Amino acid sequence: MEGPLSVFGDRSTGETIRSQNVMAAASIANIVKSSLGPVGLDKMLVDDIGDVTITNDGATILKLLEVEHPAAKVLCELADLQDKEVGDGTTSVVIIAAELLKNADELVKQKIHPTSVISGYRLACKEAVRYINENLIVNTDELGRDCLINAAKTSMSSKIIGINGDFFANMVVDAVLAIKYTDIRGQPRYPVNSVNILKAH
Amino acid sequence: ADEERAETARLTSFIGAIAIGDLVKSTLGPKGMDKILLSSGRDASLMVTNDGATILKNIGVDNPAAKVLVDMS
Amino acid sequence: NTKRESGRKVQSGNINAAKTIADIIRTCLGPKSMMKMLLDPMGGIVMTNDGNAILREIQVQHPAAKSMIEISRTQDEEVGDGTTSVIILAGEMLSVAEHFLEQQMHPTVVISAYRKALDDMISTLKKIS
Amino acid sequence: RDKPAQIRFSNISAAKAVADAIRTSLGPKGMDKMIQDGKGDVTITNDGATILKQMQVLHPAARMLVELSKAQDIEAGDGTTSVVIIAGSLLDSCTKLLQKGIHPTIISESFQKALEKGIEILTDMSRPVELSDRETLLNSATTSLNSKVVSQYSSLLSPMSVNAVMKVIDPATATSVDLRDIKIVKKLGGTIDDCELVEGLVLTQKVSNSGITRVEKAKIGLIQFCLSAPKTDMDNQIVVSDYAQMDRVLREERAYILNLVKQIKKTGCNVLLIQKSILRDALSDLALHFLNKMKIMVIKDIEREDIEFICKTIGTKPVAHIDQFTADMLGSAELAEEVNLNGSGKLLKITGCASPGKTVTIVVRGSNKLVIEEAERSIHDALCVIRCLVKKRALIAGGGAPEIELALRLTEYSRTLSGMESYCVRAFADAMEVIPSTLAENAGLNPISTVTELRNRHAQGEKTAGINVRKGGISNILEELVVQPLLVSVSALTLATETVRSILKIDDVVNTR
Amino acid sequence: AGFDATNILNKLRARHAQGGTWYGVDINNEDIADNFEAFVWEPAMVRINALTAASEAACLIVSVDETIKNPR
Amino acid sequence: VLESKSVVPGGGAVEAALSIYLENYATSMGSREQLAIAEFARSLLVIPNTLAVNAAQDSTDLVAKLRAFHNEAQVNPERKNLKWIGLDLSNGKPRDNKQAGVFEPTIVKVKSLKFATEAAITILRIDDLIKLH
Repeated sequence: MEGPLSVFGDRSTGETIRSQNVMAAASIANIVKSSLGPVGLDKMLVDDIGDVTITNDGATILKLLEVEHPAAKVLCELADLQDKEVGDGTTSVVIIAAELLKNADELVKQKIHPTSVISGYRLACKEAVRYINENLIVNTDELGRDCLINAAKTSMSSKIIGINGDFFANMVVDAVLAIKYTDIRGQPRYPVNSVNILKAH
Repeated sequence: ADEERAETARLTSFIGAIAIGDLVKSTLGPKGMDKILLSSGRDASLMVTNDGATILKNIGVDNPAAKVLVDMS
Repeated sequence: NTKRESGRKVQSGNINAAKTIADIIRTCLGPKSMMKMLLDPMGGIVMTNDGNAILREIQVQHPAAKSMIEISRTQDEEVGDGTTSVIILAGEMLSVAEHFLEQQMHPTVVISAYRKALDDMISTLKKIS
Repeated sequence: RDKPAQIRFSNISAAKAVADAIRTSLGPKGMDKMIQDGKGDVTITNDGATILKQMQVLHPAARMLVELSKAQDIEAGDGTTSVVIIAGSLLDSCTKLLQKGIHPTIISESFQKALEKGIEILTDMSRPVELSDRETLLNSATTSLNSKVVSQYSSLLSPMSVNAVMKVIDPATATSVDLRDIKIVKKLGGTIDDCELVEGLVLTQKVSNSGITRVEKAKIGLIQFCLSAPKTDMDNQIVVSDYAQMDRVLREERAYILNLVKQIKKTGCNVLLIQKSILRDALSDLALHFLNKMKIMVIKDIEREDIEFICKTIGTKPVAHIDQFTADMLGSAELAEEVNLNGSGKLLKITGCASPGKTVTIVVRGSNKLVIEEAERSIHDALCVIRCLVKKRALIAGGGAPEIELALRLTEYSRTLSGMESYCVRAFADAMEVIPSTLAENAGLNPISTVTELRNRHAQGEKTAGINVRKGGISNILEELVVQPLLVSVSALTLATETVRSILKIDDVVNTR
Repeated sequence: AGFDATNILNKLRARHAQGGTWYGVDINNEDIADNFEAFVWEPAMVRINALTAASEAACLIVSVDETIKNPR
Repeated sequence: VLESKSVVPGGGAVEAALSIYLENYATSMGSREQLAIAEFARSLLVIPNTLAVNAAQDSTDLVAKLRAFHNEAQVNPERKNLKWIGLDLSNGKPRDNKQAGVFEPTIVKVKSLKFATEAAITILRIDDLIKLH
């Protein structure tokens, strides 16, 4: 809190209560900026003071946290909801969101119509999505340099534990194509957990 | 015992009766002001009053001069 | 609840906690030795050549202190010796590395230097075996 | 004394300041509340209407705001948040006039004169749609649905509302049709598609097991009697002190009841509905299972709502004990239906009931407890909008846009009125222009600039146009699908004018001891 | 002129992305429109001087951040 | 990739491209909408810069190399490199590997955009603020 405490439960009215909420929103996000990517960094969350967990996933971090504000509350749930969906986008989604909420209360307030101000944000995402659909320049594995062979090669070089993209590129091509169960969810797809991958020492 | 001395007794007698007085004076005569009685100490409600009976009884008397008058009236 | 403190601020707290443990045990290892005396909360004396013992009986802290207790326990189960050794290595490295390379500004490079020192160390130490 | 001056200034400060906070209405504005209570519970709120009814205050002046919303729902069922915000405008007027040296009794008088003129001008701008004509009713209902949460269940809902109100209706422009006749029941199961309008009376209750009358012919039961059986209300000389002796008393007790329920069925009962409050245990818990067998419906510990509707509409009156036989003062009936629908739900429908030429019931269905809630709010507002036309017809601008419009027409009428009261009303015209302004203000940062601008755009359009408040843009507001009933805005002014006036009237401190 | 300053600035950029014209804000009329066709005509040279002087003035201040003062 | 034919260099890379384009569009529209898109746009640029920091390649280095390849006549989606648009996220500096597994397709990246916007709509969605005793 800051401002008057004439009223309570996250009420202080005027400029102060808005200012309080956006800073808090930003603190969550900052944790997830350092944990962002496949380059993400380990954090230590102390859960009592006789327990610890080590995590580096964006949604997970936020779950253990103690929300105590409405801004806090909506933002963790947004991350967790995304975790339920795919569990990809989870580190990123928070970070973009922190900036957006602050900017927008200003612009929605500076209305000609509030439904129109929100619609501009929509108009930006509608172009974005359209673009995203139009693109086949990068991450095409079906019209790749070597189709699924090239896609796998570059993936194993990015996550290299020795010399990989060699023997290991060929594996990725085999496992998807070894399942002849089509799972029609929009175009034919294969499970990559119907495969048998074995360890041998 | 408590003794409230010669000036002071008369002062309590004047302010106490003046305050209760100003409640029933608005409704009295032709249309002017009314009372809308504000209840919070017994129970939390508002009451729409215009009769002097309601106004005077419902609010206690704890000023000793004030007691006598509300009973006679 | 949530507490937020960012960057190099958090990273000093780690040094502070680790080195204090590491120093006397750095003397206790070898064929010469020292004593880490506990003054107990109930009084009386307990004194060991092993730092984890004394941490366990009192004083646990959030960053390094809990990490030193947990790695050293795995160590006892494994070989059964060198419980003493771990804690010193962990604290001297974090002590000396962090400060000069943070002022310069490069945390993630330092993490990659630890690998290059792991790779070197295995090769050279095995030749002299 | 000094007790009248200071109370009026603070009470007006204290409602008005809360009304400033509260004014964030229409569209997405302000920042959410997660609320740590004064009793230590976590509560989350959204929607202006739902908050105001719920609001728990102890400041006498602020309580007026809570109850203002509730009266509005009962007459209009529209404009529940609206009526509070415009009341806060009238409070804004009251301070500025105290400084000028216009006495408080005078400011009360002026509210009446503000009301009298204002509502007449609302009726002038309004386009008078017919309250018995379906087409215009159908457009109007879309307006209210599309302004609420629904935008795709809206399709189903518009036509059911025009039909429902048609059943209760009375031809006049006088006050008729209520939600004391429109009965609103929830049912788990069905979907928003399957929602059903029964022109008679249907009651919401829970009926034991599934396997009961779903056919025609019924004598509707309104009983106020407990059974006579051994260890109930008839003599037994068998006194228990054993599990075995307990078993005998209960066996002979349940047995006699199996006979009894046949006399209940002889009557024609296929519906029986038990009283709310016992006279010992009422019909016993054993009786209810036996009744189920005869093919006769149950509900013990009946809600209050059912008791009021049955007696009024169907003429159904209490009847004598069964051993003494039923008195036959029961109403007419012809349907006992246990409504099951997608595997769930227990309900009573009464078709072929007698009526006074009123009383419809809509059944509200949804496959999940939240999905019922989504139908329920949306329909409530759609029923109510068509309702408002019968009570008093016509369409004016919606969203609270004619209170902004009314301001221009109304300043003129004050100046030519040339009273004591003129100054109070002129100052209120300028205060009604703040309502889109104040709404936006609180949300963000940079307040001043936008605030002045919205008043220019609405004013300049003249007496027939301004900014819309559901689309923005300066365009004709009187008919364009940004409409609400005449009833909603006249009712809102009326309620406001009374509650506010009361703050001015008091003098000196008052607190019952 | 009496407008919302942030709302206005954005409309002039639109006609500097739809023609590259002369759209700006008038105080010489108190409206928004082309200023060349409104005869709001002043030399190139006032603008030449004002840019170069504003940069020059600027570079000095951001460069100093170590100030040695003597109250002698 | 099999489910949705359409693909992008995912992570923050689609984002880095889109910043410039949604800005060209913001300007064009003008009025209140120019701000709406423009705040939306600058929020896209920041994520690959913050990611860079983590792998210690820094923000300054990242923006500098990347925005050059995008141009006003390289707004094209193509299907081959003539302007870069990807951004390997492990490397933390743009390369020319155009099928890495640090890219993620259209399916995740559309819902990333929608969820970041939603958070602004929702906190706003409230009408009325009260304290309950």
